[PDB]
Amino acid sequence: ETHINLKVSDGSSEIFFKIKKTTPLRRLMEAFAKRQGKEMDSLRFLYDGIRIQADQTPEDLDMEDNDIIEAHRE
Amino acid sequence: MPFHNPFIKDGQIKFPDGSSIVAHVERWAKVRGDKLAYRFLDFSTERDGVPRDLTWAQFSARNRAVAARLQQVTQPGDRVAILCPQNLDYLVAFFGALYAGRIAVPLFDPSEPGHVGRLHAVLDNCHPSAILTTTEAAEGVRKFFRTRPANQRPRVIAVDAVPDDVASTWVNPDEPDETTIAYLQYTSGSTRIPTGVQITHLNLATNVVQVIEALEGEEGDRGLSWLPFFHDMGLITALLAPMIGHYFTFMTPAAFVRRPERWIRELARKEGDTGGTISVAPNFAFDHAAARGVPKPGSPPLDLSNVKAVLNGSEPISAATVRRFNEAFGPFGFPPKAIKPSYGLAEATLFVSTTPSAEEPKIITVDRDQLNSGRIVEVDADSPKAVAQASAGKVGIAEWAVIVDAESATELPDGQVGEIWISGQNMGTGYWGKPEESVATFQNILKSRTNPSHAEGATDDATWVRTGDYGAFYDGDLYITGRVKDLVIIDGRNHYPQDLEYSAQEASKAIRTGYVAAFSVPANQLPDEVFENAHSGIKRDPDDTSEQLVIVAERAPGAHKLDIGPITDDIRAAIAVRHGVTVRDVLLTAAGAIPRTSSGKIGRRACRAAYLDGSLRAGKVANDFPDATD
Ligand SMILES: Nc1ncnc2c1ncn2[C@@H]1O[C@H](COP(=O)(O)OP(=O)(O)OP(=O)(O)O)[C@@H](O)[C@H]1O
Ligand SMILES: [Mg+2]
Repeated sequence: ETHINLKVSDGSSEIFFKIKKTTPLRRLMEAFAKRQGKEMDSLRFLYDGIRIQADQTPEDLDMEDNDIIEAHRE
Repeated sequence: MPFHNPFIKDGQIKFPDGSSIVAHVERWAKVRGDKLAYRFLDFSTERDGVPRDLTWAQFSARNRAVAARLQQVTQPGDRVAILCPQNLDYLVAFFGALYAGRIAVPLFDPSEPGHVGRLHAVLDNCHPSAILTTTEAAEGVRKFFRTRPANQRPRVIAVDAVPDDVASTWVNPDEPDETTIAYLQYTSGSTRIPTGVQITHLNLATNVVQVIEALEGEEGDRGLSWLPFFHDMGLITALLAPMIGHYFTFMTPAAFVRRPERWIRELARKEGDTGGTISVAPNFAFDHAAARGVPKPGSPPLDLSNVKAVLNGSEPISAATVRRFNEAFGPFGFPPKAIKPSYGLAEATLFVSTTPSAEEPKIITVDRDQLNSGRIVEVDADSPKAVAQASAGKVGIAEWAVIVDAESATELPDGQVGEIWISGQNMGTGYWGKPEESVATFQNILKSRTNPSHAEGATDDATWVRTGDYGAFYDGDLYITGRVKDLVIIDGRNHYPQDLEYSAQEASKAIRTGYVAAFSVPANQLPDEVFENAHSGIKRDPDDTSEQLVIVAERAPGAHKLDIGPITDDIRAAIAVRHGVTVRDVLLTAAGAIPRTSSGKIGRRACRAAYLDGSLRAGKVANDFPDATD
């Protein structure tokens, strides 16, 4: 399959997404950004504690279905 | 009340089910979870340090969490490289890999200076599927892997960001068999590119028991180290705790270098001590502490009469080092018997031999002529024939070392020099990614023994490891005379390089000990300067392949520049007069020119290769290791 489900969480709001493995995480990040009323660069996104860049894709990061992205400030 | 080793029954090492180091940690977590297991002395902010502690239950929780994550993103048999800075998370990362049933590869934070060549070499050999680091080190790790090919940038995990609750899905791997590899112990790369010894769970547990036996270690004996975990001695000392039951305390090497009294103060008696401190130290640790670690006048009292053992290895112990350390710390009650010279190497996990607890370091002087001819004979220290040899003591339990004529695989009588071969359940199962070298190095049969034999107790079909060292048994003790690959053989005569290097530094002010290397090359591979020099004593011949002596040395940084002429003359005469060999070329380089090892010692085959290529000549950066064809 070409899609995976990704779950983003900032300690409270646990929002689920679906995305193609080849699609940059930018749109997903900005989507999560404003449902929390914050803007994208007000947030850092971590995958296994490692910072994600907006133009990186799930495929670049070897993400699997139902992985977790943790969202912090700064 | 004499010493009893709990892991030994009738002179044999007995391991019931659940004897791997993972099972032992889990056991401690169950029966005494709040007991202190590991302490990191953090000197990054506070000059006097901040202890960071982990109980067995806390240690276990972190290990299982990392292990659970690892089991989600790696396969059985995958290697997992530890690129953490030296702190508690390094151990969590290392044990996490073990807990996961993966092969740990203990390395270091790439932000560390000077070690990048080793890092590439290891990664090109074992190809890890995952990198463990910390959030603090993550950026430096990312930057490092930008210097690797795009298909050589495995996934990175910061172990301090892995949540505890991840551990709920951890699966305890099956009981390991004697083939189950726990981690790779890379060699120092003294004679070659660092090679990865395959250490099994059985290897590891066995050698821990052997170290406990050798040191007569008790649960009240606090463990202490500043050594890197990617060094042979650095790792095993940190792995005694789950079996011996002490707690282990460590600091960074940089912390030790900056203030060696920190190590001295931790060695010292603490109130509540019910045992003696166990630590580990290359010659440098003793030298540096003696020169920079003695408490200033008026300092708080220092009591070192509690110290049980400081294991000394990776090298022969120096008599001067022993004198200076005891002069410096003897007044504070330091027991001379606490210095434990030992023989060890990656192929044996670590430990092979050390002194009995009653004894002090033994350094003898032997006859140069007899030594060069393969025999050990003592002479007076003031004899012009005197060569120093350091005792490595007695071979450990369930372990064997024999001196051997390699070609015929036959044991030599005591006092005669040959290859050291070793056998035991602590011996690794091969070199990673090098199946032929593995067979040649690890699978040797001992065809003939003496009476009595140092192989006594070993089965006749036992497999033997070629250490790559020359040595001998003399008057009850093991001596290592030198490395097989480094032996200088010229005009049908043997010369030990360190012996030649010592004459060279003694001959000239511009030649410093530890900054000079002696090796030979075929005559026709000598540079043109040699054949054009009158004083060399050799002229060009394309068919002359006879081995010729070369000396390479570094000048001090600064104090540029003095004539190489009288320096070469002094070295050539001195070596010819004492050794009866004539150096064909003396090459001086700038500081840091000569390739070195993990420890910081010159790698002679690598110096030789860089002489011949010829980097050192024109001032190019020299390759830290020799080609695989050397
Ligand atoms: N007491 C000792 N006296 C003399 N040499 C020692 C002593 N203890 C250790 N050594 C040297 O250190 C070696 C063990 O070092 P290690 O296993 O870290 O790799 P290395 O042999 O230095 O490097 P490589 O195997 O890649 O050439 C021993 O084989 C021996 O040469
Ligand atoms: Mg070796």
